[PDB]
Amino acid sequence: GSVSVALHPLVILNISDHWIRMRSQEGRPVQVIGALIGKQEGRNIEVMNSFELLSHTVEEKIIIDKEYYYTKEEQFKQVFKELEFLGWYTTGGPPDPSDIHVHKQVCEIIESPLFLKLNPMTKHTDLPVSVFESVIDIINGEATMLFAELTYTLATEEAERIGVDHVARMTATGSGENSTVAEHLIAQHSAIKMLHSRVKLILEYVKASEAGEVPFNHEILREAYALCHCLPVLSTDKFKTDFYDQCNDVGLMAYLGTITKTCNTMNQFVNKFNVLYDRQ
Amino acid sequence: MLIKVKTLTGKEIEIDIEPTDKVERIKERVEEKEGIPPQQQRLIYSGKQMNDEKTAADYKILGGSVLHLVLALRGG
Amino acid sequence: TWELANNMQEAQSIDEIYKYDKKQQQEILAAKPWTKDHHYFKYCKISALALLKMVMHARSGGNLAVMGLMLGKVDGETMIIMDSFALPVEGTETRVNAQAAAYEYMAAYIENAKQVGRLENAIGWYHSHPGYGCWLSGINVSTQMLNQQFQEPFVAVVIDPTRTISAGKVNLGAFRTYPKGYKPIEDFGVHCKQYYALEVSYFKSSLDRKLLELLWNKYWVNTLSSSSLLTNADYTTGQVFDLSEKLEQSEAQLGDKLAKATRDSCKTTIEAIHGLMSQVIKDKLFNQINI
Repeated sequence: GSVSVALHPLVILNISDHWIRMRSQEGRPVQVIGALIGKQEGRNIEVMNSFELLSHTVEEKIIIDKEYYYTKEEQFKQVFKELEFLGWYTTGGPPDPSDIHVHKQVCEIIESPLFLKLNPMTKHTDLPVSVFESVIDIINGEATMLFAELTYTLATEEAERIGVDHVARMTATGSGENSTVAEHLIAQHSAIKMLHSRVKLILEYVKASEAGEVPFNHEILREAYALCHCLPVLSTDKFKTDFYDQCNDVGLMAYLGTITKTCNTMNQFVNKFNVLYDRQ
Repeated sequence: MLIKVKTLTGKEIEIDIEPTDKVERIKERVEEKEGIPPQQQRLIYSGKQMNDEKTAADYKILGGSVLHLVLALRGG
Repeated sequence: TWELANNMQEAQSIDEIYKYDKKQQQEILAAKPWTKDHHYFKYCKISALALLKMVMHARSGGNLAVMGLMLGKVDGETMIIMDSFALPVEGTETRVNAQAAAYEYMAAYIENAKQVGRLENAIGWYHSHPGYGCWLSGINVSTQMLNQQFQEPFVAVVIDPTRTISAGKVNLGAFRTYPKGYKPIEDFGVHCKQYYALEVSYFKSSLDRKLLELLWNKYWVNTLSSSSLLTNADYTTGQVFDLSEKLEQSEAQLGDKLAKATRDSCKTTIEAIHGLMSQVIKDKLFNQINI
């Protein structure tokens, strides 16, 4: 089915940085246009990096100029050798005909370009980005460029996970008055909700099989029974003793640490008291 | 005669050069004004490093195009 | 409602740091506060995007050594960096020389960024050390000498790709240097008196935070099966030891540091209680079903 798209957690950060930069510079958020670069291996397409392309406006329409891309194409060839043009990204919602018009000269530059959509105004659990492939229609007349939606993967190299965890541990939670609770108790809440959704789907399938909407597949129900019988995990005495020991240890570690915040407030109080009601 | 030099950090230099002056001469003057070492300047003119041997002969310019200076920066 | 605050368009000081106050930058540059005292900026804050770009450049270098620039600004006592930009330099894994290619590359890339809409300037440079820790060598010390003495706002960055890959944590090291004349541990090298170290911090925007949290959301199994405080025991014990040393120093001083000690203790206690809370939540969710 067409080509397999390999998306990396580096293009998205570039788009977000560009969007926030323009939003802060102009005050009123505007549309941003860039590019996508990577590798073509047979029927597989992978995206490595992304650099912005200058775009001009004429009347009300947007035009991608060729000279700036020509000058910038050989510039980054020095650092990245086996890197070639793939497509471009932009910010927006649904595919408007302006997208088709702007994609016309992209198809002129490269026969079959890819398309990336990032929607900062998303209110859904799905990935805000979307990958589209260009299709040329055969019907006579105005041959509109058709966007075929494909599947995007999350292929990553060795250093991606460690970097994202390192940056996401802090997130400057203690400077924006966002409360560390509102981060910790919320980050895993989404995972718990996802597990709830999966269990609900399994229960719905089991109920449908019981009623008779779906055929009696006498293989999935065995796995469902096995999953059912494995719910009370590790109800032994050793686990309970270890858990209680852990709880007591964390309680003591919190006591040593509350006892010093109280002491610091104590010190500040005596420092302020030694100036107001007592001379020197 | 009124050339401008802009560096990547923000320093702006205004220099006066006779059109038939040598490249070593212009480096010597710009080191006099700022304090560049005598042999460690890279000079860039319109996206092209100025060749030391090639003396400046035709400066058909009144402002606009500016030579940016950069220091040798290397590590090991 | 479930997330309460959410975000349509509102932000806070986290998103405010991404801007360019021309008048403020001009007046801090003109005033030159750090030219009067040696013990100026000690806090360096670098954005995520620059970090990943540096890491990918170092990895693409492989066993050899790479080298590139960085972009940002300075704000009061702190330094801000938010862009990485690689260079096409080659050489043996023990020495790299910037030929004319890099000289024609940095200016061209700066002009291209200015055409794009970028407004920041060069702030420093990053060099990858393949294996031999993170410390400035003699030639690095001389280069930093000349750079910080000619181009006063500057900072060097040294990372270790091999050790970062093997261990699992990054080896980011941000260094400024004491100028010549001011004279007033074998890991740091032999020029430990000439150069010193700085703390590192990171930031990300509201949009970046939302995107990172939503991307990391596809990690639920590890999220609810990690069982932290059992993997970072050594880190917490080291933190408590440093807490004890800081408390002793503060007590000696009383005979301020007490505020710093209180903040560190609060951070460690918050981490411990967060681990306990996650463990309790897991126990409630899994071990209290079907009797």
